[PDB]
Amino acid sequence: GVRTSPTGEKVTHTGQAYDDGDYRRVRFSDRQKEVNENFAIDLIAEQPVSEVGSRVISCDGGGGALGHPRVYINLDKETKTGTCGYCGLQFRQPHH
Amino acid sequence: PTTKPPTARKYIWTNHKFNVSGTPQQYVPYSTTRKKIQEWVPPSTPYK
Amino acid sequence: TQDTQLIAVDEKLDITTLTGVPEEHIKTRKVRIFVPARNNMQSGVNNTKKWKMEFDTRERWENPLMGWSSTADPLSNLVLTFSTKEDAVAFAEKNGWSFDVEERKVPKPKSKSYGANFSWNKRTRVSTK
Amino acid sequence: KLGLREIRIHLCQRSPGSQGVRDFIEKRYVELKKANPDLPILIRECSDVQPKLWARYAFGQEKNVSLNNFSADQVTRTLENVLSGKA
Amino acid sequence: DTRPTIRPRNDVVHKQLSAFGQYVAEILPKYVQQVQVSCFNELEIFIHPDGVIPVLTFLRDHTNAQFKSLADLTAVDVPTRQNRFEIVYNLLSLRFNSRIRVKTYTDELTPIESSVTVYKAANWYEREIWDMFGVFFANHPDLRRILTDYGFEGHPFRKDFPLSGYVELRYDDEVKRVVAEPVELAQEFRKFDLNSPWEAFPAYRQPPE
Amino acid sequence: GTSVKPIFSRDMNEAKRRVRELYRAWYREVPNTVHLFQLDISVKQGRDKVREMFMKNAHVTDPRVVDLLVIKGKMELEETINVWKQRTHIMRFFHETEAPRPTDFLSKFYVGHDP
Amino acid sequence: SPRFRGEHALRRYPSGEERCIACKLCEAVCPAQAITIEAEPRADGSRRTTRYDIDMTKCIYCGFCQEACPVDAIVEGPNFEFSTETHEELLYNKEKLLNNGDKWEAEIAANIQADYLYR
Amino acid sequence: SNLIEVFVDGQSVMVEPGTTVLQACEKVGMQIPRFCYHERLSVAGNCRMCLVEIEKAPKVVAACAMPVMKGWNILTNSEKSKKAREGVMEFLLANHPLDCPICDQGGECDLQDQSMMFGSDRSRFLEGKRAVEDKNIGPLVKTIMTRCIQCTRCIRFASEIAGVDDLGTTGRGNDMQVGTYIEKMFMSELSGNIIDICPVGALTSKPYAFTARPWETRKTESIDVMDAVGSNIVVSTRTGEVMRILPRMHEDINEEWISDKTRFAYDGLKRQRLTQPMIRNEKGLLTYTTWEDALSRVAGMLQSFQGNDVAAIAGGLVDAEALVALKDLLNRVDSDSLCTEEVFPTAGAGTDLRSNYLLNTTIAGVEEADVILLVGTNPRFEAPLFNARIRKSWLHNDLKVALIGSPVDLTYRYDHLGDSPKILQDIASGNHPFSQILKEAKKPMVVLGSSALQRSDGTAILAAVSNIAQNIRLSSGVTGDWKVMNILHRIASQVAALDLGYKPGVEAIRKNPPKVLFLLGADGGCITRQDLPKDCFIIYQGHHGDVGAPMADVILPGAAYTEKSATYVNTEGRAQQTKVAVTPPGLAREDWKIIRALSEIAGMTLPYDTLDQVRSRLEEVSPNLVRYDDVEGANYFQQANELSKLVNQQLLADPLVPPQLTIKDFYMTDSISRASQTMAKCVKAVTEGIQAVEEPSIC
Ligand code: SF4
Ligand code: SF4
Ligand code: SF4
Ligand code: SF4
Ligand code: FES
Ligand SMILES: [K+]
Ligand SMILES: [Zn+2]
Repeated sequence: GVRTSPTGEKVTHTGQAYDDGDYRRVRFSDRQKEVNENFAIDLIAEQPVSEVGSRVISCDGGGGALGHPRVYINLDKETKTGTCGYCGLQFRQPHH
Repeated sequence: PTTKPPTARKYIWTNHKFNVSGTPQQYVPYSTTRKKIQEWVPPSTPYK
Repeated sequence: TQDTQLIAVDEKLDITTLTGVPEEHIKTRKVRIFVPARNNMQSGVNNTKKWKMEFDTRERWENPLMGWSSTADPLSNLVLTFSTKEDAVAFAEKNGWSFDVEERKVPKPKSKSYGANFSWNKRTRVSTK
Repeated sequence: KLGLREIRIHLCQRSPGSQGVRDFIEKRYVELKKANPDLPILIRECSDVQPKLWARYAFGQEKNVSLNNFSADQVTRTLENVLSGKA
Repeated sequence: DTRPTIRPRNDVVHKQLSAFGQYVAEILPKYVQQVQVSCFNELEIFIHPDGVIPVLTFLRDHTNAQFKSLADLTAVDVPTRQNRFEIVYNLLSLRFNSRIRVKTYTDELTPIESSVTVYKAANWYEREIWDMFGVFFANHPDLRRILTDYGFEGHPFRKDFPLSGYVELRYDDEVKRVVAEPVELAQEFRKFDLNSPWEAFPAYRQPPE
Repeated sequence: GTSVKPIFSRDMNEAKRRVRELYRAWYREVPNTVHLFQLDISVKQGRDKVREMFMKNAHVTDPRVVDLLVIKGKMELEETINVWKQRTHIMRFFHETEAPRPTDFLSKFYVGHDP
Repeated sequence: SPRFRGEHALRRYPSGEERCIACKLCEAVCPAQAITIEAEPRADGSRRTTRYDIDMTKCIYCGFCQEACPVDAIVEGPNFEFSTETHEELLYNKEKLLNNGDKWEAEIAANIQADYLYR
Repeated sequence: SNLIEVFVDGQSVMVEPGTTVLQACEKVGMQIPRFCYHERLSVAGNCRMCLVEIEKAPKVVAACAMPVMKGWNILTNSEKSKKAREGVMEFLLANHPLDCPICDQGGECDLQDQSMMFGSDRSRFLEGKRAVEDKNIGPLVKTIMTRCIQCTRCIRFASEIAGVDDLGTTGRGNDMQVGTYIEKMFMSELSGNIIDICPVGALTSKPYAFTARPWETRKTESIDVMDAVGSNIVVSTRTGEVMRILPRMHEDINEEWISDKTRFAYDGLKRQRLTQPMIRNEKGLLTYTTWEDALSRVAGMLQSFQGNDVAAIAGGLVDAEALVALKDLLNRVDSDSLCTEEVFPTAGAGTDLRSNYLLNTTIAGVEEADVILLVGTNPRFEAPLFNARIRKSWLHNDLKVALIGSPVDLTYRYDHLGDSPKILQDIASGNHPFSQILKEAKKPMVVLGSSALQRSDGTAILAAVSNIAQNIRLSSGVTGDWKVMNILHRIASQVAALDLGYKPGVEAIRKNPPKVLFLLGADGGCITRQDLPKDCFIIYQGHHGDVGAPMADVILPGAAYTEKSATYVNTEGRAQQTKVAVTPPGLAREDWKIIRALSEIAGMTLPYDTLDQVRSRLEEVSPNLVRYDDVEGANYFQQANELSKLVNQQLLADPLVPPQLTIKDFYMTDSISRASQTMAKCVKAVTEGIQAVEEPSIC
């Protein structure tokens, strides 16, 4: 979620906000600070974890050639989830 | 779009905005990275 | 050797007045003449074959608008390549650049023996393969 | 006030011109140190260096005599004079 | 041709150009240092700098050469050579439907002869070589800068000239004119080290030192 | 080879002769430049600038380097005479906008890292 | 045509997750060096950019960045009416480019679906 | 003269017997492709990328492992050799993950480059790929193990170079995996070197992750100051920021290895940095001020005291330029109390003879040794690359190692003699059995750690060890050129400071406390304000606010070792110079320039305005300080030994205990590594366990 700085400046998804003594805040006066309000980390955190029944699962991001390079994810660790290193989708074996 | 509507996404703007140049809604650039070097803060306690 | 009206000239070639380089970037610069080290990330040796001339790195600050890396050094990216050290030092001397040149570091020859991995009485025997 | 703070002896390991100072260090330096225990006598050998004696006096004032092709007796005289005024 | 990807090699033109290179070397031994034909059938004549006018005039006027057109005249900077500047003449023969390249060399202080008497086209090419590389051409009808700003210092196409140069231009309101200042970049050019540490072409491998 | 070929001058005196001719031409041109370009400087200022430009290269001993310097000086003179240069080009010899850079060790130490 | 190269945008997966995994291929290939990238591991461990700038006044609008991109993250969109009254509004930010993506994704995706079989 | 003649594509070369095909091709300038082969490791011969055709031989041979035969013609570019390479590359890429955009190796891989240069351009693998689960071996190496091509380079390195047998392979066939089997940290001073030897992104640096690509970095070649080895390094920078530290090959010092502190403590260069001059306000607190104001304060205090009233202490990270500048400045006020934090015995010869205080055998010289004796030192953590060389000679040369001190683990088996210093007298008198071993040895070596000279009986320890070395040199058991006596230093600034005439240790300042104390990067805490009169005016000059900065009256922000061109002399005596990779942050300045400016403001202007001039001053004080990369021999060990016999000091009964007994004491040693969060993570992982420091390596 997009929060606010103690000065009232809006904090971006990279965690950027000028401190209270930074003169560079004058650039936003009589203007606005451009912040994208769709934090991708919080959005990918909302996706469920797929209960696929295999030790190795494949993920290409969905949409075939319109996704990402196809990768194979190991699902042998029973404490962690196997997540795709391209799009963040998570996978796990059924109910351990 | 009446016959072939676009695919619905939850992150797509539901309200299109025109060119806001010359308005207080105009985009102003800034560095999106955090500070690289952290300075040493002196102790608040004096040595004497 | 040819009819060119050979005129006697000193053997200290100095083209600094003709290069158009501002005077600050001749006397105060210090170039480095070296064979670049092998990038330890790879085991390819094809980048350690020619001599390089690089200038001393000056100040880079942060652009107030975008946070970009600014410079006032025209020679920050200037990198010349040479076949031998002698060519590099001649080029640096005729251009009036103070230089320090370091000797090329090549790998020393090494005695590799696969059969040592299974030595009967030496510590070179490996416990795993 | 201008007493002697330290002396530096520069020489070379192989060059024939530093052979007298090499002999001096071999046969006389230990006695010089036993007579001057608190005087820094910094012997720094470096290849292809002309032999030189440095004497640093009070307030950073230094003077160097040259020891090239000196005999060990000449280096002994040169150190005696430095360490005792005359110079 | 079961090799649809490889460029086809034409050996007849290679032989023709080899024979003509032998011919040219034999007719002018006084100036020809080397002649070679590329794998893509391009013939080069390496000459002493003194032979520019004789060799060029021979190639223009000889009935077996008839290289009437000067396609291009340029220079190449190679700092590791004592004669750093490589002067390249590209000539075309309409009569024999052939092209030839003539190359010589010079350094910062030796003048190359102007070839404007051989080709009228050389007038602006030699001015451009002088402008961008600093090579003087003796007996040029009008030698001066052609491409760079008036009063520009340096020769930008030299390999040791910086990419953005040394001065910038801007309008100054105090003095009411455009002024020149030392160059400052809000974002400096980002140097990329792209060369692979592995050898690409074994056939061009130089013998070890 | 052991020797090299000249540009024009086979000796240092010939190079000096051509330098003096170029200096003469520039010295006579300066008043016409001041009048024609409508420069806000004096003729004394312009001629002192010409002299100071000549004095930058006084350390040159190679007759070929001197010859090339003379060639470039004549080129500059012809750009000035034919009014190929603008007023901004003539006024670039006088770095009126650039601030006085420091020269002593202390001020350079104060303002940054450059030697 | 769907191939038209206009204003740039950064795209997302249907999950809302960014597509850019900060490989820097677009920055490497950019003929004008218009792309500036800084990256680091995100708090969730993802490989994501912290800086993604395009100097639109350095840009030559060649589309090499969207060719180099392995995940269709950076694209040139259909927009061509984005003139500005100041030079500074043409130095795009990561937030600006992501808002461009969210603004134009509906037609960007349709264009890509129209032309991706040629790519 | 026993060279045999072999042919590489018809060109004849003369090679020593036992030279492999790969080496014979290497001496004509042809680099055979390889993954598993490393010249500094044992030969494995498993990746099969080096397969090459021998003319007239039907079967290809592994060039890395096959010794050349007389008359062999190596066909390095024949069609059979190319097809072998293409097949091997196809097999390597069959199960390789499509991770190039998300893998840190991309752009400097080896798999990528040799796929481009020697493999095909397309795939015919129409199946599902392998995937193995990740292994956690500590907070330094990120193991994305499904990228592993099973070249065994990491295992061979860990077993041979590092001496820890933790890496290995479990299973067989296609599901054979490289790891530790159990969940175990790969803790070693040399652990980070398996990242560079790994040809692929299987082993990567956690601190460097996702942060830069190889092509955009600028590579500045410099020297490490985290120890006295002086390891040659490359500093990767991008857009004015230090990005990472890499080893730079030097066969005589560090080969192609660096220690983990050298590799990863650059994290501290971005924290606790001194950026602006500071003075004390009327409330007694440090506040930012201009350079002129602070320098004028110091100069006012400078030209009011003289002699013993003004003194200086040099820290462990100080260049020779700053050292000589401060010495000249203090001499201008007739002060000779220029000290270091690290004590060396000043009795007898003291610092006068250079051979008294350095590693005379040199780092390359331990290979030639027959037996080494280690006294009161832990070379594993004091000087990791010197200990690596000792293990290299222990492994190949069958070097025999003995130690006096704590039975510390050194990654190689040695003979432990004891920990009381009384054994040194026992050996010197010839009573101990190991005295015979030293005597019946052609190239014996006795190494005394600088850490053992910090004791109160360090003078007697040095005297006893010299008595040992001389006792085996008065008998014809060793040649004259061989040096037996060595001092192993752990402080990067120590040998340069000793060379320039600094007093070893801060005993002079304790004897005569100053009214003006220059703390030149001194963060050891040897001298505190309770050892100073009441109102000592303490100046601190440095790059970090760690220990000295809190107590100072004025703060002068200096440059770190990556921010200046600076001379550092290593434990064996060779001067090396760094180059600036970035400029100092904020208003921080080069140290010798700060001292020169202060001298000019004080009216005692030093006679150098330039780095070349201060370096010529260094030459005037000690000429070896400008002979970069050259090790100058130092003689007159016998003079030092006959001077050392007049001090007749006794030995304490205290056992010789090194400051660093385990790895947790290795990471945090200086101000830069105390400001490093990577070093903090390393200490946390070492002391608590593997679950302590956590990080999602999920991309
Ligand atoms: S369109 Fe071309 S110039 Fe513009 S950012 Fe992309 S690659 Fe760079
Ligand atoms: S936009 Fe695409 S090409 Fe550019 S860094 Fe991100 S993933 Fe790589
Ligand atoms: S190690 Fe990384 S860069 Fe190299 S081939 Fe594998 S995924 Fe690509
Ligand atoms: S982890 Fe790396 S070094 Fe170890 S076997 Fe696999 S590829 Fe080789
Ligand atoms: S390199 Fe010889 S088999 Fe791997
Ligand atoms: K690796
Ligand atoms: Zn995915």
